[PDB]
Amino acid sequence: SDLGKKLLKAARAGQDDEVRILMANGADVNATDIWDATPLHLAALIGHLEIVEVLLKNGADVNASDITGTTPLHLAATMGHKDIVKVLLEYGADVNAYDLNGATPLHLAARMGHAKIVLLLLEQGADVNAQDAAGMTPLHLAAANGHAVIVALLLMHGADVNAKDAAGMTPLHLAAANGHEEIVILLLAMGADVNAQDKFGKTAFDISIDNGNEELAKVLQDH
Amino acid sequence: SDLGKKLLKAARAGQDDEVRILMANGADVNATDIWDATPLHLAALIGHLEIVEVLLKNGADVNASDITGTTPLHLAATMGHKDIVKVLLEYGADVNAYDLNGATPLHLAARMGHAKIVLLLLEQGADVNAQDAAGMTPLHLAAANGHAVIVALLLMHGADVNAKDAAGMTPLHLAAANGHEEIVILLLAMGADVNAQDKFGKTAFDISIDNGNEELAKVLQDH
Amino acid sequence: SADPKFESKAALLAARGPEELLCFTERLEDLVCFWEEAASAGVGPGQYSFSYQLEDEPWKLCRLHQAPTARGAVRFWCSLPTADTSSFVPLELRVTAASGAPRYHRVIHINEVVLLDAPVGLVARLADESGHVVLRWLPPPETPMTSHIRYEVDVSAGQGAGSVQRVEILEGRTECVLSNLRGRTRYTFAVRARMAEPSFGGFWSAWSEPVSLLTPSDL
Amino acid sequence: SADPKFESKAALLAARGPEELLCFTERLEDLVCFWEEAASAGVGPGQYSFSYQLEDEPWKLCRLHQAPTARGAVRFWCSLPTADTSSFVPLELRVTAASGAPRYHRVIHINEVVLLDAPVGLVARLADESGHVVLRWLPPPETPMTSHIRYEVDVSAGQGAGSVQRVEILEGRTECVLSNLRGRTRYTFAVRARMAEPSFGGFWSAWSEPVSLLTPSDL
Repeated sequence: SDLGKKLLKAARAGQDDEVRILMANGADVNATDIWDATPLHLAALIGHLEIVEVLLKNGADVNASDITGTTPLHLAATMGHKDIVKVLLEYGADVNAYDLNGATPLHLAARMGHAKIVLLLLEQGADVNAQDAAGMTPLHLAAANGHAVIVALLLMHGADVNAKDAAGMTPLHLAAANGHEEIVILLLAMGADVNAQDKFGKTAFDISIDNGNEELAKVLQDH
Repeated sequence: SDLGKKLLKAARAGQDDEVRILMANGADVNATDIWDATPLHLAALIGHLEIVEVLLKNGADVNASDITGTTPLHLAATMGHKDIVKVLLEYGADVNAYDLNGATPLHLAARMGHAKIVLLLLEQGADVNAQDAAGMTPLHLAAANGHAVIVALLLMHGADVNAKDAAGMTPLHLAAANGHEEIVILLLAMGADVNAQDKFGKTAFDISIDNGNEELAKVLQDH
Repeated sequence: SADPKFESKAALLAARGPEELLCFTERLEDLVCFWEEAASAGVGPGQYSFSYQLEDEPWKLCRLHQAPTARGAVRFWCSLPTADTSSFVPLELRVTAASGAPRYHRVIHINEVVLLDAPVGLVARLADESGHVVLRWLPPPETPMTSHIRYEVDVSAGQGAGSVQRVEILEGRTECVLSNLRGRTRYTFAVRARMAEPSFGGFWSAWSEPVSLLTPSDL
Repeated sequence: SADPKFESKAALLAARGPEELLCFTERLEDLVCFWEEAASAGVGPGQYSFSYQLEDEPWKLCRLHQAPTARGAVRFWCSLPTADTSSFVPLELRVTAASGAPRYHRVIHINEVVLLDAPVGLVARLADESGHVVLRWLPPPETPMTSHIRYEVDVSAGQGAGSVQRVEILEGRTECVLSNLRGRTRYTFAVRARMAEPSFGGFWSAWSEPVSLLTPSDL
């Protein structure tokens, strides 16, 4: 079964023709490297829509997970390959699969700022309030990273505006810690709790004054 | 009745004490200049919360309109004086008053980018789909000006994502004409019509390719 | 007939506050108000009316000029007659469309809209004793009173990731010493000028010409 | 032990693609991969593992270095041994936390991640016949093959309102003539360099030192 190694190296090389030759020669479509990464992992990581379709049409495990908990949907969502994300979900990819950091594809897409993919994952039934190892929902990541569009997308799909992480910090805290005043207002418009403190005992107003963003602090102080 | 001229000049000078002296001396709180602008117009335009409260507590016409159709709420909403906007609405300011351009305070606040005031006006019952002389709703102005936060605020308060202006141009057209791809996605997530053309016969895709933003054109072409 | 010094300052403010009526004075005896808007049909300077009134004088009309901007929009502006510019009094400005529709309405104080030239002569050196960087510069050219100017220096590092640090400088201090810069790092420095409260007021000047420096090691 | 030339290029890419694993080569025989992240507790270079494999060699580990950035975050990086850097073949990169959790996973081609120095020697002049501005520059220093370099010049006007125009320059053209600039206007120009497709590929260089010019009247 030597061909399985050649398929993994061909898939990540994006070699369309060589993959089809190894496929037809009886190579294992679910071969794994030292990381338990399948050719579908490498095809999705490369961005080769043609090879992802070939591997999926030949029964590659869509929900294959390498020893880090990363699935092909995790990789396509991180890298921003909207076309490949659609085909993986087309083939029943677990939209709420989590890696060893507890992050779902909606976590990764939101952290990186792929607004189109955050929408597509939501449209395919992604858990909006999913929590990672830090207890952070995609809204936590989006609010900290300043992606106002993704923040609004998550909010209109039922995101908890007052979700607390392991530190007890809501998105209002994270938005105030990075000076995203525009997101502070968008969160407040959806019922963010100004009078909400973390385990450390500091509210969104307390973080802004500790960061020096008193401009944003007067915003929370009014309403 | 010479004092009415002195009150108008004191109000716009922000002279707290001189206003109180003229008030108590029987000056007309609704005096008008050559523009039919009342001292409440000039107080709101200055940003003097103290004088706006004094004039309102003494019966200044909250919905006074100068010969341009501009009311004090129009001026406070344009200039961004959130504190004065609250007090005017407190005193029953017509939230949907329109000037000679057909623009309501929600038009002006959205064009200028005052996210907090757009929220406050909405919270006080502003017509979200109000149309100006060009037939443009506040969402038109927000989508053209790239204010993603205000776009999301308007959208979650019942804004028509497919509202057409006099040219038959939806916010999707205006967002594509100024390269606000992030807003293009936010509008698409709320049911924007990619296959919608203006009176000139050009869709959101047709404007992007005419502007050269083929990056944004491939976004509408996928979905 | 194009004033490069005015059009430099004009585009500076325009990028800060778009779609706004922008007024400023350079020497406190002048006053220029301007705005920018997309080129629309045959709309020229005759399609707007610029009204201004101050103190007890009647409302006066100011002739508007127009010229396309480097980006393609049109810029309308009015240079008030020096006879009418008087500081420390309220000055009411109104721009009304030819139809009578509202366009702009503002109240300003000329002594609160000063826009200085940029500072000049920036120099950066490493102190001989400590690795501290010492910035020095000269007051903006032809500014009336340099004692009431306050500066702000920008510390940036590498392209696209600017404004690593902003340092407020006391009034009339033409010097700045930086003592927290990481070693073996190429920093770049510029400095703004503006009139100091409460006697006057205005807007930050354009940044000075920049000066780059490579900090020493062991820091 | 701090490399200013590398840290300049590193901060350049970092500002373009934050929270990403960023790899580039200067001379095609080297390869550096790096990322930046907030300083977190006692997490050092021993808390991540950098794995890389190419062709039929076994997966190899690269020792990670760390250093704080000018902004306060920490930057981890790995400089692959020149013996292992071979162009035109896929190179798989993996960063895994010490716990085994995923951090980064990328596949690159070294010949597709070239990051040149900036162009040097920019000069701008007005053509004698027409008011056109002629820009000229020199290829980036110590670049192997200047025939496969393509440039891009930026035309800006006034501070804060940059990138009035971007001009793509044909391969190996060290010249650019601008013929639509508005007259009596102070413009500023800079130029990038990058390797030309499809033989190579990479990222735009940092902008050259800029050059300003005041266009003539009657335009």
